[PDB]
Amino acid sequence: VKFGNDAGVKMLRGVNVLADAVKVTLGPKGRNVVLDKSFGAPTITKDGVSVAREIELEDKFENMGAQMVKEVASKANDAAGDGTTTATVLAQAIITEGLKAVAAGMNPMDLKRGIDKAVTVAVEELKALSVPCSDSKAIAQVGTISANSDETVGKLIAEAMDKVGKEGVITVEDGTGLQDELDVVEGMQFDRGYLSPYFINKPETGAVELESPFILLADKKISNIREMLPVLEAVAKAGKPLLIIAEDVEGEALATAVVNTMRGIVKVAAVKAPGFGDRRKAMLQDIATLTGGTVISEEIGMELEKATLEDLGQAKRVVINKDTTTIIDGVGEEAAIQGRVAQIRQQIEEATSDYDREKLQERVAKLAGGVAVIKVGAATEVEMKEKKARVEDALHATRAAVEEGVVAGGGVALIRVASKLADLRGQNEDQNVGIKVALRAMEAPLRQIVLNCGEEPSVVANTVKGGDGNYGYNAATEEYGNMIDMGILDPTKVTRSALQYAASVAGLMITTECMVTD
Amino acid sequence: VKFGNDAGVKMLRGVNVLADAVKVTLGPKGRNVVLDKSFGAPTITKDGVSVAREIELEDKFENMGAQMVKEVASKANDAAGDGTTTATVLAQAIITEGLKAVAAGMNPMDLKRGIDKAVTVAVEELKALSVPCSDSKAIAQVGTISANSDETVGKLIAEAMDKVGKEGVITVEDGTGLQDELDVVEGMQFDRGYLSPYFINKPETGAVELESPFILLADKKISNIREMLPVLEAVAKAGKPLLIIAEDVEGEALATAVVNTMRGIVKVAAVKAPGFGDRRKAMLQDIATLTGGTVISEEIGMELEKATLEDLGQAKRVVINKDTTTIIDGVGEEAAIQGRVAQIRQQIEEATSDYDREKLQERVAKLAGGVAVIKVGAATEVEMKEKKARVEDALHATRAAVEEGVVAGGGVALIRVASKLADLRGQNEDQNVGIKVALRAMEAPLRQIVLNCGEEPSVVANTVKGGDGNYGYNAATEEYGNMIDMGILDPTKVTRSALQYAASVAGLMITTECMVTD
Amino acid sequence: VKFGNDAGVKMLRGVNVLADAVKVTLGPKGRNVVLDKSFGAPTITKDGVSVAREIELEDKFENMGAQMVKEVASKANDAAGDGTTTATVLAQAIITEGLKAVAAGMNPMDLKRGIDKAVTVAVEELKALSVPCSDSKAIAQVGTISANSDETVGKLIAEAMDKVGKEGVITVEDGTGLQDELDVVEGMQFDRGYLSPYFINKPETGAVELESPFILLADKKISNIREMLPVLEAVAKAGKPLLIIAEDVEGEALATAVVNTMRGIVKVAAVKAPGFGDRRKAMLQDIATLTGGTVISEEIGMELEKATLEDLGQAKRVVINKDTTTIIDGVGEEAAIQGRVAQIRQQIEEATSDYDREKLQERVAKLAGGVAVIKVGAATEVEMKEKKARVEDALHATRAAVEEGVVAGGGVALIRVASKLADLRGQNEDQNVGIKVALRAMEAPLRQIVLNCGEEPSVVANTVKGGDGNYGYNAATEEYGNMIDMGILDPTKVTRSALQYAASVAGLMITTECMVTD
Amino acid sequence: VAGGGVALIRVASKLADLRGQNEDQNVGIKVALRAMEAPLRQIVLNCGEEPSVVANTVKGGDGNYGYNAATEEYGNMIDMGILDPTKVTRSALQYAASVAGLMITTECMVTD
Repeated sequence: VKFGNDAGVKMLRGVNVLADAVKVTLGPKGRNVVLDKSFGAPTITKDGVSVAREIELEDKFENMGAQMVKEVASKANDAAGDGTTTATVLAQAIITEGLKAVAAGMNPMDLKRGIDKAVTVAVEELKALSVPCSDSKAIAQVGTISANSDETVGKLIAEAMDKVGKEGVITVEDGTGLQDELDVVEGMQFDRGYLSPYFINKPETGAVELESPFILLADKKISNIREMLPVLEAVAKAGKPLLIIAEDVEGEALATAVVNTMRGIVKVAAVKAPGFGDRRKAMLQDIATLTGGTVISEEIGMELEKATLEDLGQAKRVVINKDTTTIIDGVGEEAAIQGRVAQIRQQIEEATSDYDREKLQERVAKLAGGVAVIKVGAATEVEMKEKKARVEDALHATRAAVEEGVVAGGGVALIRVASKLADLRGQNEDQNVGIKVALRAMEAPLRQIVLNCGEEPSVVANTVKGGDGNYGYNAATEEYGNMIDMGILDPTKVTRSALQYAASVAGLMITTECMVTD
Repeated sequence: VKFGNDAGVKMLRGVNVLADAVKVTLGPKGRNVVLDKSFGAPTITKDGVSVAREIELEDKFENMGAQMVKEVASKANDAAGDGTTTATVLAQAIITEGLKAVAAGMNPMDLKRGIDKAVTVAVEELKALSVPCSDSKAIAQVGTISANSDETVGKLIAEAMDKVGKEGVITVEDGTGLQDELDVVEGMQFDRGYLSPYFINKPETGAVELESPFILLADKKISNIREMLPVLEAVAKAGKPLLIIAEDVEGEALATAVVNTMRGIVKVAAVKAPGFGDRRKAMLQDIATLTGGTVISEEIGMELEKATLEDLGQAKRVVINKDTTTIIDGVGEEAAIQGRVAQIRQQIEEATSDYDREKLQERVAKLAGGVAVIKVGAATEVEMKEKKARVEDALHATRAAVEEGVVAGGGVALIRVASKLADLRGQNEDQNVGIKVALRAMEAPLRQIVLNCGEEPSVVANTVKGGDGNYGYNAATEEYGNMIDMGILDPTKVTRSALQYAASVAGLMITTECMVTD
Repeated sequence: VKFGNDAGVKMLRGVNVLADAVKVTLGPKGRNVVLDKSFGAPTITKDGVSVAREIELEDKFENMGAQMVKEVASKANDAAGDGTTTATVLAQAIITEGLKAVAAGMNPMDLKRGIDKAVTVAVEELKALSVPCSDSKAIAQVGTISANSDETVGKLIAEAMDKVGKEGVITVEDGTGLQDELDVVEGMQFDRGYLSPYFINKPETGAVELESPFILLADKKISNIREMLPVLEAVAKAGKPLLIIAEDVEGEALATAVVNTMRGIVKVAAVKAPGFGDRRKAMLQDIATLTGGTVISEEIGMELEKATLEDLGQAKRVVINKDTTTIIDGVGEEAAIQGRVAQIRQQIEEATSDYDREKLQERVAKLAGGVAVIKVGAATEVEMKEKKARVEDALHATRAAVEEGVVAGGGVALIRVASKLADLRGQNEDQNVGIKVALRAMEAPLRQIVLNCGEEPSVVANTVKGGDGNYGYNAATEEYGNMIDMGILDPTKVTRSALQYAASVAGLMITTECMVTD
Repeated sequence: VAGGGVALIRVASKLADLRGQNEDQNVGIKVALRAMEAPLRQIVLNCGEEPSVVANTVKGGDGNYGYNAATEEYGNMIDMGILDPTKVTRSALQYAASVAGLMITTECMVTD
């Protein structure tokens, strides 16, 4: 049990540890981090996440103060695809200068209230700075860059995206031959994480990517185983796977056982049904009709469961993880799966009025949309593997950018908008000195970036600062040019959910008064 | 968690340990190292690798800083056949004087950038200094020397190499009688390492050299166981082984268981299939036709696986290890194995155009090439064993030299080319003081070598330095003559992959900023 | 040698000691302080100065940080008559909350700049709140109260003050009989302190109050021784014373020687002559003509020286001290001393123009004004001594009040004006948070006062705060009435030089960066 | 010469491409140049503004143009009356490098 500042000196002591190590890889002249390992031969890396994943301090209080910056900043990548490292640098910036005021007496509730305001505005701003991304050429412009400028890749993402829309379930399946294959195949995909972390097939990633399973549906949930057982046985026979997808399976027994148981055997895956009430039920008979169903076992009354057985559904692959779950290849006689969509289509006709067409339009899109599977290609498995990596990566980036657009990268957007908010106020004083915290906070990424470069950070941040638009310092060549034009960018989503999470934790920490540990 | 220089004083403290002990055996007046052992009676050795294999320090940070120089410098021998010790001396040289600048403020990214440039050039240079090695007399000149000048041995390597080409799968099988036997026999050989380290039959080496096995193939992967178982048963019956050779077998269951388971018983091996897609598939039915196959089981649708058973393939011996895997004696009715090659031969005819003839020329070479087995000979098993050792050794050297040639040994090439680069520059200053690091770095091996001799190292390195060509100081007699003419040399590959790996680790270490350990 | 905050935690640690002990006597329910002494039997006191005089801490840095608040707050009483304790409470308030900002990053120069502004205004304010004090009844109203409401005393101060003006040299000579005597006698008085602290006859015071001396003057011064021686021787013768009054004798030788030487023886014174150039010279021949002079030997040319022676001047008494020196009874044949004034009077006539009449009007006022000696009276020497004490005291108070008037006491003026400055700003932000410091600083005396009472300080300071005029909380009876009407007051000079010195030290401390000690 | 610590950072920019007998000597030359930027960077630091931005600005603008820290404005330092004799700026640089010479080439220290 520790109170007030004495709690704060601990959260900070360990925040700087977490932040100082991961921020070290930030920038095009990012540095290496040597991470020892259980079975000899340290991994010399440069990936922000990986480094933080390995950060637990000896002190309880500091471990607490750091494990917080780690679960929230985690939610950055998780939703945007990127942002963990940046979220750790920004969380570090707000907490540091934010806690310093707290100690001078400023109302923590007010410091946070202002710290929260400059954000709602900043977001409004970087959204104004964004350059949309609709056209095939757009998706392509952004695709290539993320592929480190592999002209090919953009071209794939534009086809995938075209074959089944900008907001579709595109997949990155590894290769079989040289060429490079692409094909729109039967599938579903939804927001339901694996019931256990360990489910990782294995892967881890973080995905239970199972090959040829049996999806069981049951309404518910589942738881245980026995019853359932048977379934397983169946698955065983062979186929183986096994797959359990039922109501909160739971576981007790179954888951746890389954887871543990587982380892061995078977594978397984589961997973759970999506939504609830009649919703999760129908979607289960949908997923059912998709994967072969029969089953709904559971359913319721009717129932169935165982018774129816055995029955079930099959599917070629599933790729679960916390947050999502992708049914890659249905087996339901297409036509059958067709009559489902059409049935709903008609239902809409008899869907009276008020909103139920939303779900009746949203739930047909999954059946009547399918997956769009990409089969990367090359010559050597070696050469084949890096491309897969590259693609899988870039596809994520494009889905991000497609939504909220693309802001000036290199850490320019944040220091571009936080200058437009130079004369922003709140309910009172403490709140303005809170607002002023978050602005100087947003200058954190660049100053780091340029620091890894070796040039002095107050001169670039000073220059980049006073020159409206996406004008910035391309640290990759160390030249002050139009950042978007020089192709040095990143989606708006990531720069947003970077700033959004940085100030979330930081809010919770400044207004914390007591810490209980063993 | 340690940062900056405080991380550097640790990596260095333990690099010097690793380097100082192994570099002690360097030179024709190399010294002994007494290595204690688990079950009494210390091994008094003089082999660079063996000594380093036994180097782990009490301090975590230093252990990290040393285990790095050990996994990369490992890749020297691994690819070139030699270079570990030299890579440890050179890695020590670059890291030492490279880190010293870092501390004076020089941009690490730039120190490394220059440190990387003087290399791309040096390689261009020692490749110009090389004396090719095609003719039987050549292979012989180099063969003998590596056999410590056993006129016989060269003569074997030239026959082996002639019987099935300079780039063929030659083998060093132990003897049966006095004479000395040689015979081109049915076989394959490829770049696929054993799925587990422990696979070492046982051886170780580091090779699972199995006698009379059954190779199972399967597409795938595988894973577981149961379914497967048966196968184983067968193987047982016886044969035984058992042998599993399938897609990433894974483982859961198967592987682981197977591985553990284984031881016891048976053996097984595995091991895994080579390449991917239709590639790994065909090669599996090839290897199949080679070893008897039938199998592809797995395959786817167809497937087978277982148924166828049981079926399988047989083979007299396999000699797996990380990186490679040698099928020494097929059993497929030769003629059958013949119709395979011819089939592919014809396929090429219907192979449209664009590159697929490459693999269709590369994949026939393995079937239609066979192994070339050498049966060393002598009188006493004692006398018989040393020759085997000697040969097995020299055959490696010749395969090396055959490719990139043979540069002046005795540590002359490196100090011969790094003098031609006396007026080499980069993007900026820090980069030149980085370039100057790598040049004085390349004078490391000799200065050591001569030091073990007992004469002063600044006088020989000064002399050898200012006298173009392969002129050097033959430390074996301590006379300054034409090093290539005095027969004191080593392949270009090894001197290259010695310098290439020395600066790889050293790059990663200078630009490292944080170290995380328990 | 200590830097920054580490210097600040020390100045503060010892400021709180000094302040916390003396502020303990503040209020009509002030507490006792037990001060041990060299020769047994601790003095149980309640006088702010006396307590502080005995405050030196074990730590050098803190002793420094406290000895500062002691020499400046000393200048309060010294010029106003009162203010040391208040100056210590206020200096404590500004330094405490002033240093806290410094640590949060606020510009110290700016914190002080605002901290200095709210003062220039406050003074403007409490000067508006003052009720003048001219009439005999006024001087009387204020005289009595300071005599703890001894109706007699006021009546004396009004006579003294009338006999030779509000700004005259009144003296508090001890008694001879019962009655009570008063008489305007030959004298001078001026701003020249004793050349050595030790000069203290024884016373111490701190006054060398000599009985029947010889004042020597020589130009112147013185130285040585020788030459011267013678013267011585013368013275021786016786016257023785022996008395030396020459140019910086121374011483070588013378012174030383013377011273040483012374012781033983014678016485011586011285003491020294006043002013300079022809000024100090003339005044010496004046003082000369006053005390008998003859001498100026021384013167121248012329021258013278021685031458012238043997000759000299005589005088009944002198009362020297740092800052002043009072010639109580001349001996120059009055008429002689008359012809001096008249001579100057005429000189003015031939005094051309431009300012020299100022001194010619100011220097005749001392000769042609004389002293106004008060001979306190009673029955028992005991009863006689306390009155002397009481008078000597009250006479000081009246001379204070006569000048800048009388503000609402009880700590109301400060919290009355610092509320009128609720919407006062400066060059920037840091300066306003500096201004806000000094305002909440001015609420320090009362909150203490009421605290000694035992009632809660945020409720009275809250009430007294929101009710314009001299309305306050008469803590002597704990009732909220018109403070001036309830007779609970104190001169404007003291409340001013309390606030003026509190922020002087506090300015110097906030902008201090280094402390050097042994 | 231009005061405010401008002269030193004004001339040490004109010597940006100055060399000697060898390398070590240039990295010695480069020491003394970045050395001459010491007074200002301090001065501005006491002010509270960032020292790499003013030294960067004052640096790239020929003449007695500088940053009058007394009002924090970048104007002609001699014209703004913020100066100091050449003798002092000279014997400041002359003595700074005298001791510094003696210390760098010192190898042993004997004391009680």
